[PDB]
Amino acid sequence: VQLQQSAAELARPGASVKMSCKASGYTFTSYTMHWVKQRPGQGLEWIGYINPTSGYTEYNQNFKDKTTLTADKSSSTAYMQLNSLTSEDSAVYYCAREGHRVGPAYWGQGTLVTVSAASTKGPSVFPLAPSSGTAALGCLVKDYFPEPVTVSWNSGALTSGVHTFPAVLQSSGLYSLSSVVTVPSSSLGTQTYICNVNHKPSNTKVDKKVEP
Amino acid sequence: IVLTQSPASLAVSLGQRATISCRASESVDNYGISFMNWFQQTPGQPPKLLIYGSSNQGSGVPARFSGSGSGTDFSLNIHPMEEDDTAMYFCQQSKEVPYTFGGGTKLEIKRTVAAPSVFIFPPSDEQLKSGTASVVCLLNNFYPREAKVQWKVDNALQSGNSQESVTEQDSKDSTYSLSSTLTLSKADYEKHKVYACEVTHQGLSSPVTKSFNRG
Amino acid sequence: ASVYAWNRKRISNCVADYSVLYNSASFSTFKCYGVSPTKLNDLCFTNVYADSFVIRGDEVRQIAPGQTGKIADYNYKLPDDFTGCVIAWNSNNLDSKVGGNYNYLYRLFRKSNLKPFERDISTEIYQAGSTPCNGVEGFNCYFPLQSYGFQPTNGVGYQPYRVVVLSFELLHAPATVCGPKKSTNLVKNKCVNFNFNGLTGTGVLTESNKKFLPFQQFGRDIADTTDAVRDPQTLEILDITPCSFGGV
Ligand SMILES: *[C@@H]1O[C@H](CO)[C@@H](O)[C@H](O[C@@H]2O[C@H](CO)[C@@H](O)[C@H](O)[C@H]2NC(C)=O)[C@H]1NC(C)=O
Ligand SMILES: *[C@@H]1O[C@H](CO)[C@@H](O)[C@H](O[C@@H]2O[C@H](CO)[C@@H](O)[C@H](O)[C@H]2NC(C)=O)[C@H]1NC(C)=O
Repeated sequence: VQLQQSAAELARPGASVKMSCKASGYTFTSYTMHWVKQRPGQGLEWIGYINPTSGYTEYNQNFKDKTTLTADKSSSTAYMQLNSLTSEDSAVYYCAREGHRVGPAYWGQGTLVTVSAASTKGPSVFPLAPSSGTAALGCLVKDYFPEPVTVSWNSGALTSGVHTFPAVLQSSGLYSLSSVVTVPSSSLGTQTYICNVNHKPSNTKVDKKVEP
Repeated sequence: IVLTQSPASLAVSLGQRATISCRASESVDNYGISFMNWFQQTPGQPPKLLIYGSSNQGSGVPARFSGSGSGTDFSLNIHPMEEDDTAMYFCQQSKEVPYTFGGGTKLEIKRTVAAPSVFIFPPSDEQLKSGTASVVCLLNNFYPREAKVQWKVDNALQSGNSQESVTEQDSKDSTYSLSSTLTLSKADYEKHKVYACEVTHQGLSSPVTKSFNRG
Repeated sequence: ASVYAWNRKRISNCVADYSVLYNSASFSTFKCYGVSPTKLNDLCFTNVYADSFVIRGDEVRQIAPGQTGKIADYNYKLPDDFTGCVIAWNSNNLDSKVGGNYNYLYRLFRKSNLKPFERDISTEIYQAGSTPCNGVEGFNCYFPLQSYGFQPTNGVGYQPYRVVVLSFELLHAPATVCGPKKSTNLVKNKCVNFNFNGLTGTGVLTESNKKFLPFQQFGRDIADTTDAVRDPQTLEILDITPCSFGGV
């Protein structure tokens, strides 16, 4: 019993998304299947279920209009159709199998679907010098889309006190995050510090030296 | 059926009892058996079946996990808590068609209260050329995660312009880290000297203030 | 095996010893209905049925005549008369594993209560709802069976118990099953009572010269008087002589 879904699909509001969940390790014909959403940092809400043999779909009142639930027994897979996507629809979705008297018993990975009109833009990396014991410095990544961004220090040679915080959505629709490091106050004079920022969606590789 | 989950954020030391309680608007028992279901989810992994029914344990479930209760009242007892138990735990009711979950309980390992390491980060010149300025305040190696961070620009409090983030639980350090970022326009940042971060934490009897004058 | 698939062994044509049942102390319950445990070796039984299974401790009360419960209703039903004995003993060490012992299952759901001594090995999905189930599992389609899930540490109630049920079908039919009759030492030339081969009598026993073959057990003479018999233990032929008597 293993469930494999899609990966992080991007859509503009007003578009449609058709996404898949393949299931293996079991019949896929003898168990009803459920779908669940979860907004980032939120609770879990069930959408609906289908019996693979007979095309009987049951949805919530909330999701009845925009959601379409289909399955293919020949390829042993599942399909989601989302229509008229809105900002609230951006979330991580979970593919669930019936079992153990539970509706959403077995959960498979998940798909991150993002509904926004923003486009892929290269990140802007700005150092954060120590203010003029132990001091600290960092870097800021601003105005990039979409997540993730890999931020490290000295190409992984600096790990102690290194904290890369996840980005948060701004009003402009872009993303902003910070990676900070704590260093000894004596190290400002001698040791060089460089933050490495990689945005694979924009394929941007920026190395910024932080100096006091 | 609506599920209410009492304590949904509990910190106990290793090897100590960890109890999470769950209640429902209506009865959960049907056909004699109870349709209360209990799930665990660790970061980066989907939820897994842990406790099916009131008491029966799931497949691949250690003896440490123990579910009990009846009617509308249910409980999870975790007597030999282990390192892997740091996760989010959820309720579920299965009698009715509308499937609703519980509040969700994030379990963390408890340690001694740690004094926060407060650090400050002024905006760089390159960002100034970009017409933006980011002032960052860092809390390093502090427990628990609960804290208050306030920005003071020319002795004026900032509201609705500071974005704060907290890192996940440390594996061995057992201490959280937090960062508050305040973004301002170049003209507005150039109009002020003093930028200060005030931190109130359980490990500090008085708030710690780190301030700098622009320039 | 599991309670739903309870193993049945037919036992007949043997010397049924129950002394081993008495001697062992590991057992918990010897609950007997219609028969005395101490006299099992005394009576002769037409046929014996041995029902072996494993149950939860809290459910050992349901293995009884005129009793109700999920095990009683859907797994194993015992007749109200049931001239026989149920013997149950705890097996926590043998039948519990680290993690969960899910090998043993019981039938959660069934359409109707099974009749006494009926076994349901069906694994078809039960339809608890109005909609046809059609062999799938859904909101109201449930697998009939569910595992015990035994753990090394469990409550006495929730620890496994091995149960054997003896269905003694008393009948006038040939007594295939008989208990051991025990025996005594022989006695030489002295006036004694005896019960050789079931023949009760009084007399002195002498070593004899009468000879015969396994075509015989006991001997007689004119006027239908027993005057010889072979002892089963030695197959030795002895003359029975009336004890000395007469007028004074
Ligand atoms: C079968 O198991 C029962 C209950 O544990 C036991 O009474 C039987 O007798 C055992 O026989 C062993 C060898 O014949 C003997 O060593 C052992 O002491 C004895 N157990 C008693 C008297 O409690 C078991 N039979 C067999 C053949 O193992
Ligand atoms: C009856 O059963 C007892 C106990 O097993 C047995 O002693 C009797 O005789 C045994 O078998 C042979 C018969 O003569 C003999 O060779 C053997 O020595 C003898 N046992 C003893 C201890 O003397 C059995 N009776 C019969 C007729 O076999």
